[PDB]
Amino acid sequence: EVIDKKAFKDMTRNLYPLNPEQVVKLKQIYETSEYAKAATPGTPPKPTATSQFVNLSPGSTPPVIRLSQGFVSSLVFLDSTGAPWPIAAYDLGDPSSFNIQWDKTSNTLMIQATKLYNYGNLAVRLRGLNTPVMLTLIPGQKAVDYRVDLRVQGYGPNADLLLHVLEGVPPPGSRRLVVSGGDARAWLSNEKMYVRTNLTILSPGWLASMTSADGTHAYEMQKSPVLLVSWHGKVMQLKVEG
Amino acid sequence: KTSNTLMIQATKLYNYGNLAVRLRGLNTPVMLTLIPGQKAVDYRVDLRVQG
Amino acid sequence: QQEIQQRTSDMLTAATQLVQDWKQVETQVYTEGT
Amino acid sequence: QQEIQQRTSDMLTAATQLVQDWKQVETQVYTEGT
Amino acid sequence: QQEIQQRTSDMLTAATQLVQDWKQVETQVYTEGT
Amino acid sequence: QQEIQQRTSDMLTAATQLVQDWKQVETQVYTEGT
Amino acid sequence: RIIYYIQAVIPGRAWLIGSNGSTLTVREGSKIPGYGMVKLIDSLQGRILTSSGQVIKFSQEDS
Amino acid sequence: RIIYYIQAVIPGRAWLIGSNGSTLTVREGSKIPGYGMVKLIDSLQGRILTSSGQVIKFSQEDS
Amino acid sequence: RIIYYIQAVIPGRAWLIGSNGSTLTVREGSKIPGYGMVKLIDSLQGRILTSSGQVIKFSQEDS
Amino acid sequence: RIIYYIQAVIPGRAWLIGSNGSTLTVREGSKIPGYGMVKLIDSLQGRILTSSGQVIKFSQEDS
Repeated sequence: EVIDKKAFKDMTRNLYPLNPEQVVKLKQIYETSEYAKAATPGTPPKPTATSQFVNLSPGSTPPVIRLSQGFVSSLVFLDSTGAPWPIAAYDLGDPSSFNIQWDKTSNTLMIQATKLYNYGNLAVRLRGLNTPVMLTLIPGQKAVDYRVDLRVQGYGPNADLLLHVLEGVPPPGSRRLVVSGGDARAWLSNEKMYVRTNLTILSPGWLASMTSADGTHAYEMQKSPVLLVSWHGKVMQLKVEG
Repeated sequence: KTSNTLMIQATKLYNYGNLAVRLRGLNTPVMLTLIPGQKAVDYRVDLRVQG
Repeated sequence: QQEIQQRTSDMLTAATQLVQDWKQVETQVYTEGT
Repeated sequence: QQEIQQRTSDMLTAATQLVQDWKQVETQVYTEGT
Repeated sequence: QQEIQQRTSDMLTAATQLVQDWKQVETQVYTEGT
Repeated sequence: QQEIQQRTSDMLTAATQLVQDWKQVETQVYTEGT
Repeated sequence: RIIYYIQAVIPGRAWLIGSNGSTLTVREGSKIPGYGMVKLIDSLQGRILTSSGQVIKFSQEDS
Repeated sequence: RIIYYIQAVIPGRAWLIGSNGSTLTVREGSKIPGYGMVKLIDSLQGRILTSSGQVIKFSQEDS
Repeated sequence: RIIYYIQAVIPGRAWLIGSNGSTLTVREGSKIPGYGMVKLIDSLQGRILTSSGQVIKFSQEDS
Repeated sequence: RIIYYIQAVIPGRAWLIGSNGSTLTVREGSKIPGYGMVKLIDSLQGRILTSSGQVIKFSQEDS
């Protein structure tokens, strides 16, 4: 009668030759093997964004664009006024390494470096530009750029910071300032205090003020170590240091 | 075709990638990078625009 | 003592038969009416 | 000591039959209706 | 000592598989809508 | 002393594979617009 | 000072976000203000060592 | 004074950009103001020595 | 004390809703106020063992 | 007090309709008021045994 149980356990071992713990172990082994076999050797490049000028003198060095394998290289062309100057026609040497995605009416260019260590060159005629503008490109560099802005010498056919402060961007040339008892931030940029809050100041006045819909305020003012703030009908005094 | 939303999926486990988006009101396109296989999964990504 | 394997063999495909029966799954039927 | 090769063969079939399952992955499907 | 050559052969087949899985690279894509 | 010939032969096959690819170089492209 | 959280980490490169909403990326050989020199990067278990004896990780609740 | 950086590096050609914003491409044998004579251009790791003992390299931010 | 109920438990992660509705997801290595550290989480049998010698379990009607 | 009738019985769970209209389902590990603790649930012959010496079954006329 134990022959049936022996047949059951032998049949179970023949049907499943592995323990479940062995199954999960080899699954982790497969995950590690996949991770190593599709790991990327070498130091990866740093993704960046660049803006340069186009030198149209007859003795300048042409600009070189750093590329990556299978990654987007987007170029945006502007004039000296910064206005978008769209692209009429273009040409690329050796497209076996580089694919071009070009909207008909745009200055936007999308390049993918298909070959590993082969570098190329390109020329572009704009809609009003007399002299065509050319670039040289090389993939596999230590830094890679996502958006490359190119400001040209010629005029195109087409031609404050407090809004971005109210959005949340601090102005440059500043340092963080510690305050006591204040749900606000202050920045000194060019001997002018920019303070972002949601409160209302009373005593020293402001040069300018900008308020948002959700209740945030931005104040531009001179130097003042002391502030009086009216919140919910009551006045609170606070101090700040330069 | 008229959406304001991106609905993507990751095919592999850790392969990095990138894209560029030309918006309806944006002259300058915006390029974003994507990586799967981290310690946290972004169930949704909301993006404030200065423009 | 060779009778174990013929005891082992016949129930193997018998067990393999019914172990497929825990695998199938059918989509439900959904409709409207008026 | 020669019974290892019997137990060597079957697990290789057992290893292969599920490691192919951990390669494919179905596409997400978006449904649109008014 | 032919097992070393056998080992080298199977690892060489695996290495050819890996290098032919590394060789290919597809292209970028465009999506335009209004 | 007889190992030179097979060490020549794989070098023959590899270099002939290289010299085929050293010759060609594809044409440039041009795209218009308005 | 400023708490940095690892947001993304690959072999070679790491991605940090500070206390004040500042995003940044770093490599193995680099200098970080307030922390000094990044000695080694452990992509396993999200671990970063700097020269000031500090370890950068993901957040405990944001993990 | 004026400090240059390596923008693009291949064997045979080196691309430099100064602190003034002016950029150029040069070979191993060249003369550059502020550095002198380029003794060595190394293809690996982006390091270029000059006769005045200075080393040109990628930036910390441009890495 | 605020009592957490296992709304969802998988291998690796678990989901707890508190007495007042505090909804969260916990991994194996974390901390819990009123129970200390998280040491052992059992995906089978519906039990989470903490450092304070206590077990979070499915309730009778929360099942 | 409250009695119950075996409405639906599966292995594992059970369904009991109360005398006052209390229809519910229950598992093996339960604290049933008026009956206490269930030591065993048997789908054979429709018997539910309790620690209070009480056994719940079908009705005689509803059988």
